[PDB]
Amino acid sequence: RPRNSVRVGYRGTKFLFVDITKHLLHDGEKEVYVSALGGAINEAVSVVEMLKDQQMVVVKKITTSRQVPVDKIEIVVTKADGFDAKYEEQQKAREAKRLEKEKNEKEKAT
Amino acid sequence: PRNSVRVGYRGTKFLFVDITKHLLHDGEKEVYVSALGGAINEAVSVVEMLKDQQMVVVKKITTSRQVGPVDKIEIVVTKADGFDAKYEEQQKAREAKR
Amino acid sequence: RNSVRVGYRGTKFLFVDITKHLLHDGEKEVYVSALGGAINEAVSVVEMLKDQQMVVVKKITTSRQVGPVDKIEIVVTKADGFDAKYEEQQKAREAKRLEKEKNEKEKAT
Amino acid sequence: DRPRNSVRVGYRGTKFLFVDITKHLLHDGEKEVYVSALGGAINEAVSVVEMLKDQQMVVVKKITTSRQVSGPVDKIEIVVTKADGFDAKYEEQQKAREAKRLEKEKNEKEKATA
Repeated sequence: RPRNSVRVGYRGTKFLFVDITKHLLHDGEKEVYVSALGGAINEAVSVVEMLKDQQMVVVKKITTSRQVPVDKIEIVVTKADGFDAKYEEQQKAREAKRLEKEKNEKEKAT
Repeated sequence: PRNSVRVGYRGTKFLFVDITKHLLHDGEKEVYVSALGGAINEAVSVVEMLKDQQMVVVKKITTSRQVGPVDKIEIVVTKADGFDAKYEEQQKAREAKR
Repeated sequence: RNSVRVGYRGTKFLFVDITKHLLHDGEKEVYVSALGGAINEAVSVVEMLKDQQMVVVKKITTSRQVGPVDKIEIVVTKADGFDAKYEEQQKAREAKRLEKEKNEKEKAT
Repeated sequence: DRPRNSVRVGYRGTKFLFVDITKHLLHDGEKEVYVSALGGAINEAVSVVEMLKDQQMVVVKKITTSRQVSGPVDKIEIVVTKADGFDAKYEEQQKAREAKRLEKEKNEKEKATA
């Protein structure tokens, strides 16, 4: 299973696969292959629609297939315009809240 | 079990595969197979069944989202080569059995 | 015209009709069950039967089989006045089948 | 708009989060938790309860279905209570979550001072 292939399934959440896809595009991957089998095909669409709602990715290709019956979808997404700028502002905002929670937790303990 | 009703999608995929075949046979150059939310899976399997029967080829697949959000898939299928010959053979076998 | 929208409306009606026929055809209780993503439609099938005042829910259980597959099982029995309401639907379904048959022959023009 | 002991399973959260919320609410005094969902999320509410049943944490006290307006919207509601040995199995899960939190904090401060 390649690094740029995210398998959407029940051993995870839609929020986790969105985060993994964002991290893979930010961490060198030019394109991410978002795939799912059978009843999870809709959930793979929800993962990509969330990335599109956040204006982070653009869909490059969608294919359906049947593998060894089990049906399969595969959506290939690449970085959208302003991905780096919108990912780093979200990282800055997530660290600001992670430190403020730590600082107030330490202060509450003292 | 006579008193057990199993609710499922098997009779739904066969109906929509049949509907799609009839529209292609009745003049339509392309059929837009779409579904919302949890029905996206059945729409994909409906197209895979049509591809398995060598009836259609996928020309385009798009996804969209409307306002819980509602996700939508849209698969555009066209006639494959030898559709008429396989549609007439499927009709002959269904009329023979009826 | 060239757009096929795949959905569950009609499939819920088939199982609503099947459940009604099985209760009318001797069965005291019908077990309405479904797996995974069809659990929602199985619940809607029973809610449709409840609005028609045809069944009453006797028991609902959930279970898990080997990803894992979840299962619901709703046991419905006849409601009071089911026979009186089923006979009015059968009579009305026959009035329409004779009308469609007579219309088919009258369309010989 | 809902009571404290009512968990609404939906798209604003994961099944893992609703399982944890239900466990936390039962451990923090609540005698019963109402696990409910609407329409296409009804199956996901069933998976949340089945996960709690696999962990032998809850027992199902009641399941009801109903219909409300938005077309009509169908709803499931599962009432769960503590199973026997819930406290002993929840305390082992709490103990296991602190062990991993202290192992990560101790290791990440060790790595920062190498």
